[PDB]
Amino acid sequence: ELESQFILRLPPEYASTVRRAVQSGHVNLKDRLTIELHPDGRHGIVRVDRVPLASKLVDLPCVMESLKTIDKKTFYKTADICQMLVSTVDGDLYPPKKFIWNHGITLPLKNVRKRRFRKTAKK
Amino acid sequence: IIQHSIPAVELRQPFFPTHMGPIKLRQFHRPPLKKYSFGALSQPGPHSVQPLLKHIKKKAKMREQERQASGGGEMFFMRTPQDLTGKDGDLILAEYSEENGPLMMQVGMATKIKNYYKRKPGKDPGAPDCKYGETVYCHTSPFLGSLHPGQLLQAFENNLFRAPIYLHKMPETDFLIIRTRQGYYIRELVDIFVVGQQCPLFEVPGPNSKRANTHIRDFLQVFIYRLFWKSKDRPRRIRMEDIKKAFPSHSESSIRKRLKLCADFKRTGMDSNWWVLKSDFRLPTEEEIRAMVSPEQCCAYYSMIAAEQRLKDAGYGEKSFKIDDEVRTAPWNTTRAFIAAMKGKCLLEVTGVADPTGCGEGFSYVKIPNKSVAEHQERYKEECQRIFDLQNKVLSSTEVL
Amino acid sequence: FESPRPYKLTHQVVCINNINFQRKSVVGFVELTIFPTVANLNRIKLNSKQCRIYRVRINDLEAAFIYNDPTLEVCHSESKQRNLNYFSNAYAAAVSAVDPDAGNGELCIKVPSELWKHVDELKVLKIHINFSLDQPKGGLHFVVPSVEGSMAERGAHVFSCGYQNSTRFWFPCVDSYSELCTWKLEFTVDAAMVAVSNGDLVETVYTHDMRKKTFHYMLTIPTAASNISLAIGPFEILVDPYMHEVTHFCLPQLLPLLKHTTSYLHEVFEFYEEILTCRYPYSCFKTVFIDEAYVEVAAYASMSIFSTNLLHSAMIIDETPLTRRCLAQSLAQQFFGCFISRMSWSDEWVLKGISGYIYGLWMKKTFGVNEYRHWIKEELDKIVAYELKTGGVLLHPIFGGGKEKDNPASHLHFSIKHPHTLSWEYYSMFQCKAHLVMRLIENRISMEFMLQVFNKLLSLASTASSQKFQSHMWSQMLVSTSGFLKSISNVSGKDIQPLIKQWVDQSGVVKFYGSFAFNRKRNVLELEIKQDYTSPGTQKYVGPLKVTVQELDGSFNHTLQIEENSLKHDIPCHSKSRRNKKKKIPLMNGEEVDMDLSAMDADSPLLWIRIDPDMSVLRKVEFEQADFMWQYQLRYERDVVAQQESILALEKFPTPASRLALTDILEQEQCFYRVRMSACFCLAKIANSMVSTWTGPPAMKSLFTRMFCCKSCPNIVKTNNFMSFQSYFLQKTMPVAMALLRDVHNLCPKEVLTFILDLIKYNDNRKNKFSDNYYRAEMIDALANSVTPAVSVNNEVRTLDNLNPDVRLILEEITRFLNMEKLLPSYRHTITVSCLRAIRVLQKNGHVPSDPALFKSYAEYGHFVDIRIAALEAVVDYTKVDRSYEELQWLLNMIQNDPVPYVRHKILNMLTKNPPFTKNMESPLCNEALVDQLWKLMNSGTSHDWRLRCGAVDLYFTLFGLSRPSCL
Repeated sequence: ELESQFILRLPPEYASTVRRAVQSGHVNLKDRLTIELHPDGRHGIVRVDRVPLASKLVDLPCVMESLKTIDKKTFYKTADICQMLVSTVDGDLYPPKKFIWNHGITLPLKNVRKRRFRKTAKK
Repeated sequence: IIQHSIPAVELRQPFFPTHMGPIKLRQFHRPPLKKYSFGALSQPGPHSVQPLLKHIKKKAKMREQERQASGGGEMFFMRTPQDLTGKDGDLILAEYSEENGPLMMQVGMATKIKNYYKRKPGKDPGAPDCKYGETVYCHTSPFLGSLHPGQLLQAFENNLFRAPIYLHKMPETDFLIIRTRQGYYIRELVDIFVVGQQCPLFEVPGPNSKRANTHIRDFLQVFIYRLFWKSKDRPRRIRMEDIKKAFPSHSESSIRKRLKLCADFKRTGMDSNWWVLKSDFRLPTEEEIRAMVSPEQCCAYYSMIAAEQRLKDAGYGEKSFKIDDEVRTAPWNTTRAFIAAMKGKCLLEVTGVADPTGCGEGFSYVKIPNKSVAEHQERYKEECQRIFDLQNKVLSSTEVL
Repeated sequence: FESPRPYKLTHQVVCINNINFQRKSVVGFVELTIFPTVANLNRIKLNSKQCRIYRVRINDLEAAFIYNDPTLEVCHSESKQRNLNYFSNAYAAAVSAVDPDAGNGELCIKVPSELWKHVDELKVLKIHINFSLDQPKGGLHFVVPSVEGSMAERGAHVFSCGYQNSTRFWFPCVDSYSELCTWKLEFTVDAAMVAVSNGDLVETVYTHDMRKKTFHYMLTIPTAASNISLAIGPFEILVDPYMHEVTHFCLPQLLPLLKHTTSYLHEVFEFYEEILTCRYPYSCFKTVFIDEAYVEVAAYASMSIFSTNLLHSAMIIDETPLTRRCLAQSLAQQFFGCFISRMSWSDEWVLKGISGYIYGLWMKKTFGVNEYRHWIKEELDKIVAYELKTGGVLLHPIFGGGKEKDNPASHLHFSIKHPHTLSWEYYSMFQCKAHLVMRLIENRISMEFMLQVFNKLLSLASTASSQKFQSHMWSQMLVSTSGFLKSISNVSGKDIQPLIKQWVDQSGVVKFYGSFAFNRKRNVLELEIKQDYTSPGTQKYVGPLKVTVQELDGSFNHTLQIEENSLKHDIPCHSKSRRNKKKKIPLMNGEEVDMDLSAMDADSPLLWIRIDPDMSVLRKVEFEQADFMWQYQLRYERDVVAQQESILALEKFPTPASRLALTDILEQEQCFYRVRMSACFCLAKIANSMVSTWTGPPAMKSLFTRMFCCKSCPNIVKTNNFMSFQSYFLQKTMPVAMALLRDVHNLCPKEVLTFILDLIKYNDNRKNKFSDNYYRAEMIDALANSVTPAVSVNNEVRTLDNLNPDVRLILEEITRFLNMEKLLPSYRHTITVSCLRAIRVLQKNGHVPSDPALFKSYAEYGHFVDIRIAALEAVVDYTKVDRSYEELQWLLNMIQNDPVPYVRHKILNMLTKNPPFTKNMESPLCNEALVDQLWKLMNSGTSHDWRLRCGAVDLYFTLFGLSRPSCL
């Protein structure tokens, strides 16, 4: 089956802690970072050192490709990425259009939906 | 010379899907996160997200040891579906600025980076070094606009398309999550490329064209042959039900056409019957099957049926494809416009409605004739150069908006 | 796998000193770095010729000295067995013994017992030899302008031409191939005169600070001895601008020609690494131009050294192929004279295979894919013609080891273990079969897989190169036939060992009596044709292949073949192509547009027969169709192959005027160039068949009418008709075939005569930017093809009529052009060459009398090669038909005595192609003493080069081959 990949966005202090954990390479990151998805498929809880952060699965506007390499010249495409799980420090952990993300991840692709996407003419 | 991975060249599933529904065509290259029915991650609650650092170093060591044991040089490693995973090796992200490109690579296909540089006049000490790609010194520009002296321009290169790429930094909050049935995986990644408008090198067919109808027939012929190679019975045999499950949009009579030359029908007293391979038919070998259908031909067909679904969703029936503005933006119209303009048969609209950015930062691939005639081609070059330089400035800028 | 050759070797150093221009000699010392293999390796053998050694030394110990030359004559000078077979066998065994590929001796320094106990201790030594090349009499060249006072300084150059293993003849080494070493090379040069060899400019300032310079070229890249050569004297031009390190060396006052010539080279390197996916696997590439060549091609390591005839300086259009054509060979063989390397002479053919095939691939994607296919057809022309002249050209893996022969291909001479037995006809056809067998490997295996194979080859080689000499683990650059085959089958194991044993290991050309039959001639049997073949002398039976047929407007029908060749076969039948007035074009081939019911179209649903249009099997296909089908194929076909073969088939028999019509129709479009040239010769033959059937006009004048408007051309076409190179070749060709047009009253081409004279009038000024040169040359050859044999009925040879009348006009024109090119001269005296051929053809009709003294005065020394070479062709035919003994004696004396190799090569080549004294037709009495001197020149005077006595072998092949010469 096709491997599923998506972007995980954290608050910067938690991103720095998890980044130091990834760069350290210790196994116990599997306890230090967990992801729980609710049955609605859009909300979740990302736990960093048992600290819950309320998370939202949003759809990225631009199609993104993740590619592998060995010699840094010929690249082999591994996956298509179009979704991002965004963790916030506030928000309902169990929540009872708003999942449409408007921006690129990179700096020049800000406001692509409103400024850099030609809109389809109906009829 | 592009050498794809072995599951890509072998036309394997699910890397090359056989049929895609209307939902799948709308979700083409945007796969939604879907729940499992079994496995570890089919269970509720939190799940462990495991590190990869020991696994990356071990695989890079082993592949280097396999290189040195036979006994150096260039070695091809993408032989299995397990070798195509994101769990190992050095990785990038590539974010396409186009919402729906005219040609797209599938999982498993290969592409190159060439570092196009134009030499400074007089004593050039050489091109600057980059982390990725191979330096190509060019006197004639491979794009619509011309390089400046001393300008380095990175670009993706394969048999499908040409498109400039721009190295940026991944944000400090963003990580790559690899999700399988068995667990969640995480890797650090810093290098992300912004990819501009494509310069297509392979022609996208039109709906129900002769080239498109030949491709569907040949891909059916490839899939039938590999079913015989998968069969372990002697003599080899397959079922009609297995082909219809992979090809629900084909009638059985169209499948009866492809099976009459190579197989003989043996009826059995059950609603499940076999096509037994003819004893005097030599089943074609693997590389002969490879020559029948290439990975590039599938992507051209995949681009057509996805865009045809988008036009039907927009209210355009089959009689529309004197031509509407959105129908001009179809990949069978843009690529035929560009390649003929690449071959010198015509010129391009460049300022026009088929601009994918919608704000003047891209090219409109619509044919205008070559028809005071040195000013006509100079104004084409001036309009090409302006937007090319503008696209270089915007997509490489680190300005925070 | 490994060499059966002991005493592995690593490094060698040359030091040329005291290179003379007056007594014309060279001195030098060599040092050698040897790891011996076994103890008691006492009589160590190296090999050279024409080398007086001054001293030998191993570590301040001058050890022993053995010096034979059995490369010279028979051990008894009057061995009366003066036939071929004994000499061939004896010479073969002799020079096999000269080879150190066995326990042998040419230079056997004996190891002393002191140094033998050192061998028992340490098998690592150095070898220091002082020696001096004399005047080199078969190894080198001292090109000297005959001035000797001052222009001997500025104007001379010095280099090494030679064959494969001519490094022997330059400085002593091994059997010079297949010994991986590295070299440091010290060069005592003039400060002006620049010397170029392999390797790199590693150490040179104004060197030794006294009066001269001294160059260090080090080749670190591990190669063999037959790549090394040193050209001394030219001028530097880096012709870099696109690839920065491309290095060129030419004589002064020849330099800006390179500025036109050298470029397009960058495109070639681009092409080659699109193939190979490496870089140019070296530091730099070096190219030397020279007024001489032992061989025009010659290509060595990082360096191709070849003639100053291939400049083609910007205005000289007809070397638009040739120059870069030969440049292509001088790159491709470069790589495989670089790295891939034969384990034996009996292992090579893959080398020249892949090299020539690669520049065939270049010829695809550089110019003329149709001219590519045309080139393939000429390859088959050469091969079929030669192996029906002669026996096969075989690619052994197989020895006659143990004094065994196993040589059906000994129709003249030895081949198995040796280069220096063969003919240039044989060696040329060896390369030609090399091209076409690689095309068969295309025919069984993907081009992409060919890229895969070659990349694996060069990956393993370049990996195995450029290291610290992995000891015992280094000979992977010997990439010969067996393991190469293994690597092929590792990429794709198919049934290519049948391909081998057909074509690599049965040197036979296959004709084809695929006999056309006609079923569905409203026949119950449906579309059937029989397969047939048998024709011995040189035959071969190849069975299972397929057959390519074009329908009316339909399928390329392809049909299997079998062995047991008394065969009848079918066609995958066309539809009922009926009501074909309505079925106008049901899709012939794409959107091609054609309509004729002109053929036998009651029941002819067929159009064209073909077997393997991509020219797989070495073929000479004989069959018959309806002539309508041939002519309609000439209306159009998508093969140049088909077009010129119907050109030949319709050159044989027919004359309708419809044939003429379709010929002219074929000539006036965009179809192909050389198609139209042979179409002109079609019109030549068929209008020569129009004697009683002069139905059409005086032909082809209308073609200059209807195709050529300068300013609408009021009845005469004159001016400035270039830049469209279709028309260039076409105007260059057509009036020759017009000068062929003859009908039997006196063959009377009088209108054509006067017309061609008028063509010679109306030549252009410098408005044509293209040096109106070859056009003159072929108008002159049209005059040479105004062959009028039958004027002198009784005695009119001898200034009698001041012989008459139009012959005299032709004489006026050729006299003019000879004196113009004495005054103007335009480009190689090419006009003068065509003139000399014309004057001989005038002697072959008895108008200017059969006197050689003109041609004799153009076979002299100080002219160009091409002049001299055409004069020698002429005087060879003179001694053929006329029975001049004395000039034959002169010819053989000059075969002995002249400095230029290539004239000796071509004298003997076309002397053997065009012989006098023809075997068992001996009126001019070779038996007297001519056999004696010829036997001498086989033995004596011919240790200069191999190929000169190889040509003498060809002489005794033709003249009295397999026997006593009927002397005693």
